[PDB]
Amino acid sequence: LICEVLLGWLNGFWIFWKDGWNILNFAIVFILFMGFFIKQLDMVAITYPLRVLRLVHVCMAVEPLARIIKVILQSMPDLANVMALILFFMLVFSVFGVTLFGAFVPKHFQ
Amino acid sequence: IMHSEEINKHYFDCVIKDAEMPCFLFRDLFQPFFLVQDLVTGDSGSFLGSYVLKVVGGGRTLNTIRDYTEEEIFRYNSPLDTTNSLIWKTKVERTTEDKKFYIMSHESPGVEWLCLENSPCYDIIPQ
Amino acid sequence: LLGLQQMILSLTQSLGFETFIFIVVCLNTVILVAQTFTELEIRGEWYFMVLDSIFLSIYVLEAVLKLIALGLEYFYDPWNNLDFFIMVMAVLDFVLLQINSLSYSFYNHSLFRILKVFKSMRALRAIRVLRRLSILTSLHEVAGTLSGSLPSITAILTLMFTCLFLFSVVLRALFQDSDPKRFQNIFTTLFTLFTMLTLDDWSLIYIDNRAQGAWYIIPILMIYIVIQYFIFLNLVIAVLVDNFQMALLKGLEKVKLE
Ligand SMILES: COCC(CCO[C@H]1CC[C@@]2(C)C(=CC[C@H]3[C@@H]4C[C@@H]5O[C@]6(CC[C@@H](C)CO6)[C@@H](C)[C@@H]5[C@@]4(C)CC[C@@H]32)C1)COC
Ligand SMILES: COCC(CCO[C@H]1CC[C@@]2(C)C(=CC[C@H]3[C@@H]4C[C@@H]5O[C@]6(CC[C@@H](C)CO6)[C@@H](C)[C@@H]5[C@@]4(C)CC[C@@H]32)C1)COC
Ligand SMILES: COCC(CCO[C@H]1CC[C@@]2(C)C(=CC[C@H]3[C@@H]4C[C@@H]5O[C@]6(CC[C@@H](C)CO6)[C@@H](C)[C@@H]5[C@@]4(C)CC[C@@H]32)C1)COC
Ligand code: NA
Repeated sequence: LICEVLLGWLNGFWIFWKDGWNILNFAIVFILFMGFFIKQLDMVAITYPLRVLRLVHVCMAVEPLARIIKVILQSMPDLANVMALILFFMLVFSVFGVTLFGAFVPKHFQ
Repeated sequence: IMHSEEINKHYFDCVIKDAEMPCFLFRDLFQPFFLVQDLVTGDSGSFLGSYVLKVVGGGRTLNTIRDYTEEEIFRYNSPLDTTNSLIWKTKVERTTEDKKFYIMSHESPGVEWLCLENSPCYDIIPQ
Repeated sequence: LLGLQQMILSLTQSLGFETFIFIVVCLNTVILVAQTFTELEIRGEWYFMVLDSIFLSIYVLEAVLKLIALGLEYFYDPWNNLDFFIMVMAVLDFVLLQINSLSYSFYNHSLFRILKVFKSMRALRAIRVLRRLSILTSLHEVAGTLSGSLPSITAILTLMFTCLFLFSVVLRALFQDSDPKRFQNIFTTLFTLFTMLTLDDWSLIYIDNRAQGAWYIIPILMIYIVIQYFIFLNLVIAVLVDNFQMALLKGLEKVKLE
């Protein structure tokens, strides 16, 4: 993985960084790399699943798959707007529910 | 404090808490628990018996408490007084002779602080 | 009636009257979101009642002045109509408080709290503030398409409620004293059917009935689930997808217009 990041950088620092998949792979390999030096990161809860998040850019080459990921990524901002709607709706009802069922059923409404 | 915490699902102590005395919220119904202690022998147990509880003095601050007179104690602690002077009220059927004061017990609901307008606890604004 | 009302107007729609009121409403909502911790509401109870009487007086000011200014045109707009209803609740709980003894038995009275939540409704005015500052209209499009979808949403929603209501009536008629804990009352029949419509523990009521009563409830419940979850909610999904498809075609033709 480090060799591959080196090859990418060998083509020009900026174009390697003019992407998103490259910065993702770089972040993964860098977090993996600092485990050799630092001690509180070289633990399994931080090193194992990153080697599986490394696999998605591999799966991208399987374009019957890649179109699903591209759809998800493209639709993400609209989902952000819908998420904002739902949260902004939930906060108001949370206020009303607390100020009703406070001091009564405080297991759920304090 | 353990029982008030359980019934009233919340306990807040005085902002300037004192280790000697815990403080009780005027919103929560105050149900006190007493225990009888033998000093000769180690045996100490809860007081499973009836009693008459009365408020006989009050102070805006500590070191300002003043015993009230008998008429004042009557007007404050007894439901028979017409003047809006009651300091507390409890929902217990037992009562003393002449119905003057309630007869409480460990199984009673508790003491509900209400502070009618004539009562000394009324018209109190944080200093 | 022409000069007095008119100056009341030109002071009412003034670009400072609105900012003053929005400052009031944002302060009231920051208090109202302060009051939902129990570590601050219990401490600062004595200042909150003072502040809320202050806000009641301010709302008297605004509501009376707006009514005198704009006649029944004030009653015409629904944004204000919300404010008027909130006002009515505020004044009613004020007078009820004064006509009772503010003690523990009234703190734990349900009607006191019920009148208190409608005070929470004041926070709705805050959206008006958020509108002028801007919400960024990031959800202007989703809201617009939901706005387009609602006319049929209401219709299918009331149709499925009607199905709920008929099944609830018949289930009350039939399955009394076969688990009365669930639907011994018509209202709890109706709630049991409504909570079945979300499919949470719906097998539990079948098993519970089969234990002591009898199992005839299984064809009724299967047909119920078929109709409601399988053919009605999917209608809501379908109509929403079609509405957003129309929105998309409108956007495509509009962007090609330029
Ligand atoms: C007449 O024409 C008007 C048009 C401009 C229309 O702007 C709209 C923008 C979306 C917006 C702000 C509008 C109305 C309902 C608003 C929704 C009501 C719900 O309320 C909330 C908040 C309060 C909660 C109690 C309930 O949920 C939000 C989640 C929901 C809401 C605030 C999302 C945003 C919506 C106005 C211009 O025409 C020229
Ligand atoms: C951008 O400009 C828009 C303007 C037209 C504005 O019309 C408004 C009419 C009042 C109306 C319908 C509007 C927004 C919030 C609506 C309130 C949100 C609350 O939601 C409810 C129902 C849902 C509950 C969950 C919460 O409470 C109602 C009690 C409350 C409500 C539905 C009362 C009616 C309000 C839109 C035209 O401008 C040119
Ligand atoms: C720009 O001018 C537009 C104007 C026409 C405006 O029509 C409005 C009709 C009310 C309507 C449909 C609109 C926007 C917000 C909509 C609200 C957002 C909330 O969303 C919901 C449903 C989704 C939940 C997540 C949150 O709550 C509803 C309860 C609430 C809502 C759907 C009630 C209905 C509101 C559009 C014409 O002008 C010429
Ligand atoms: Na489920």
